[PDB]
Amino acid sequence: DIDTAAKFIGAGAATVGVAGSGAGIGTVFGSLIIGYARNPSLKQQLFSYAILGFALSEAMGLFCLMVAFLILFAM
Amino acid sequence: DIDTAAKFIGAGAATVGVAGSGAGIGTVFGSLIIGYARNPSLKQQLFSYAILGFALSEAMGLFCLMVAFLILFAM
Amino acid sequence: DIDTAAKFIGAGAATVGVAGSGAGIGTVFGSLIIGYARNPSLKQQLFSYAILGFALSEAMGLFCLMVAFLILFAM
Amino acid sequence: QMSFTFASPTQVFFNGANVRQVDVPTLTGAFGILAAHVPTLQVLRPGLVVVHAEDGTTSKYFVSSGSIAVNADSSVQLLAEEAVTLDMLDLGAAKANLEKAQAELVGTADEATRAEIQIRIEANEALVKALE
Amino acid sequence: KIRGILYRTHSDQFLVAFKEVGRKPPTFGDASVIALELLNSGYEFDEGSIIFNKFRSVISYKTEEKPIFSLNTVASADSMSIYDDIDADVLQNYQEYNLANIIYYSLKE
Amino acid sequence: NLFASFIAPTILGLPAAVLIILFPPLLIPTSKYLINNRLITTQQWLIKLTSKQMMTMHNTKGRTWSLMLVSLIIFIATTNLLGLLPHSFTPTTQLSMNLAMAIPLWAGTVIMGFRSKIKNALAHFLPQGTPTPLIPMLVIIETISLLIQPMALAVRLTANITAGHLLMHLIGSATLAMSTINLPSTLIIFTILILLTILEIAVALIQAYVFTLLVSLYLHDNT
Amino acid sequence: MPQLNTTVWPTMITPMLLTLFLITQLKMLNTNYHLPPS
Amino acid sequence: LQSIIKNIWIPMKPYYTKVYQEIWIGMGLMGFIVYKIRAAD
Amino acid sequence: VAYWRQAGLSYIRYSQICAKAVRDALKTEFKANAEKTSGSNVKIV
Repeated sequence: DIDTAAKFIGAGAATVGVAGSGAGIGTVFGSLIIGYARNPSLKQQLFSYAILGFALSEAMGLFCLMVAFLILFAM
Repeated sequence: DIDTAAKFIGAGAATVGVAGSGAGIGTVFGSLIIGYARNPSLKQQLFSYAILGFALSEAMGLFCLMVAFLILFAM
Repeated sequence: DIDTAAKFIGAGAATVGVAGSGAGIGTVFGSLIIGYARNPSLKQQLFSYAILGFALSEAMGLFCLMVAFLILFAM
Repeated sequence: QMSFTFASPTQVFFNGANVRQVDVPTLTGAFGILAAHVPTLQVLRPGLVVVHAEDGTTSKYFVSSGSIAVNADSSVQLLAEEAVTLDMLDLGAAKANLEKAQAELVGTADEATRAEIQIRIEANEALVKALE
Repeated sequence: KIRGILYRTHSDQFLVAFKEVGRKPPTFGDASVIALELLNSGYEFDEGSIIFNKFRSVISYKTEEKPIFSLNTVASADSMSIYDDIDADVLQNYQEYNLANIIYYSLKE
Repeated sequence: NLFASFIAPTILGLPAAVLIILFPPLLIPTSKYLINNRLITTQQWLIKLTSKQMMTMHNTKGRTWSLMLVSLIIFIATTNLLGLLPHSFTPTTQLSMNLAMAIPLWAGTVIMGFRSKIKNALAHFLPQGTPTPLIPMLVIIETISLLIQPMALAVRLTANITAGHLLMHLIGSATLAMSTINLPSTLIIFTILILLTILEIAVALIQAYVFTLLVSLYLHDNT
Repeated sequence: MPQLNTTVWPTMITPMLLTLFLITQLKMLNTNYHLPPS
Repeated sequence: LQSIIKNIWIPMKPYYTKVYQEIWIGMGLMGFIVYKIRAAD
Repeated sequence: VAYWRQAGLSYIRYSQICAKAVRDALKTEFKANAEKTSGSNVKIV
């Protein structure tokens, strides 16, 4: 078969989109260190921006993992 | 066939474009934490840019998830 | 027909260059937050640079989608 | 919106004035200061200070040390220990004393008394570039 | 004069003293010197006040004391968190200069 | 033919891989005296500087491992450094050995985080200032990464000593090929091998300090 | 990859455990730092 | 076979019993992995 | 942390040399007047 074959390169190359959410979570939690080394009295408000940036960058990672698991098992 | 096979490799290699919409959403919310910890008196106006930047970098990510769902479902 | 099936790969792989622009727009609108949180009385002229940067990177993100539409249909 | 205050120990240039921009030579690198600039506080190094009046017309003084402090209410207090307008400095003695400073460093090897030469070197190096 | 008065009671509680104050009008060169030996003294002072005669008119003056803060109190105050580009060195250079000012402003009053 | 330096060494039918794993401790002599020789004076100083580094960040229960996490940076930093010798078989390029140093020190670290203090170890999976409405996604990360930390250690060290030896062995074969060709080029390929050997010396120590720091950081998060 | 030849794994596991846990540590227990005197 | 108690186990007594007790619980996990990996090969 | 701060100096000593340098570059019309309006006379016991 050539469908079951290509559906592995597809679902295998679709999951490179996680390379984005790898360096998006590294910047959010990287600049949180620089945002805290400057104004440590905002530790509760900063960390609530890091979790917002960690959940919105990773959500773009899931949208890729969601597609790789869509062109593999769903259809 | 050979087409329905390649349609999965093209739709997979196209949704890698989200990897640039995950490093942007990371840098925007990475500067919202740095910019707001420097001048917390501008919380409402700095956050009004981190929503524009979030929506404008994620608009280039949709342009890839769209051309993926064009080779995959339309043609 | 190995060529018509190849167009779905060259056109689905050219559109991953858009992931460059989408990462150079989060840098621009993440530098507009760091540069406005410092000297906010320049909001007018800064935003006329965060548009020259947005419209010069996102032009490179269109040169990729220009070849993606040059292989998929113009051949 | 800006409340400038530029004052030597013996002279006052501005006081509560409303200028739109100042360009000071801070030790951590120069920066320009418009209204609502982020609150900071620094210490100057030898260099110019350009003051942009509301009319867009400038004014250029050569501070030598001190401390600028932008505040939360857009007030600025620039205090220079010796702030002489460029119409009072000469180019010949700056370049000459810079040479007398540079030539005296190589003859010196102690960490302390050579550190006082580099500060005299950069103070004169910042002089030649201010005049012309 | 201020030494020769308190030299009797509190003489060991005395870091350093100065001369030649009064003959010539006090200049910043005098306030800058006094600030140096207040730092080249090995006294880890954690709080300070300078007492001078505030001039109001030809008829009357008042005595006054101005507070002098060290680094660990101006760097730890949570009201200094708004001040940008600040590290514990650019505060030291700013606290060492503001010692020569409050002495100069005192010598003129 | 290329991975020859990683096959289990045997001489005369004897598994010589045991006289190579037991040798590192032979280079660390000890003495009860008060003023000894230069070797034990420099070594007892390194062990002092090292133990003050990994162990200072721990509480009183974490400092009971101050014999393990110091006798481990001494065994990995001496096995790697004894691998840079010519033809040497360094047993840290083995996924077997590395998986045997990684799993116990890791399992014995989360167990004491699950057999005791468990109610506190349940709070590292959920960071402090975390809003709720997307928690059912974060639970996957903090567990599946925990379940793969023991394999991160053993492969971060295997793939860094293996690839370091493979590179030095290839660039070495390059200089051999261009030896009978333009020789002023051999001297530029060789000076790349020298800068690469100074790198593989540093990465021989760094890969020992990072291994025993990540085992330390796991411990610090469970004691 | 010769690392995957699992027939020689017990030849690498046991002499390691006999070194990381018994021989290297024993030599550390002999390295003692006495407290300084008055 | 003496001093295998004195030199070899007397020192390691407070560690092999109390401190490394959970290490062995992990070392059993490891042995189960190694045999299983060799079982499927 | 600048080099002079590593060399033991203080910003007062830094400012005394930078201000001396500016006056040393003043022109003779102003150099005499500027030096006495900022010269030092105090002395330590």
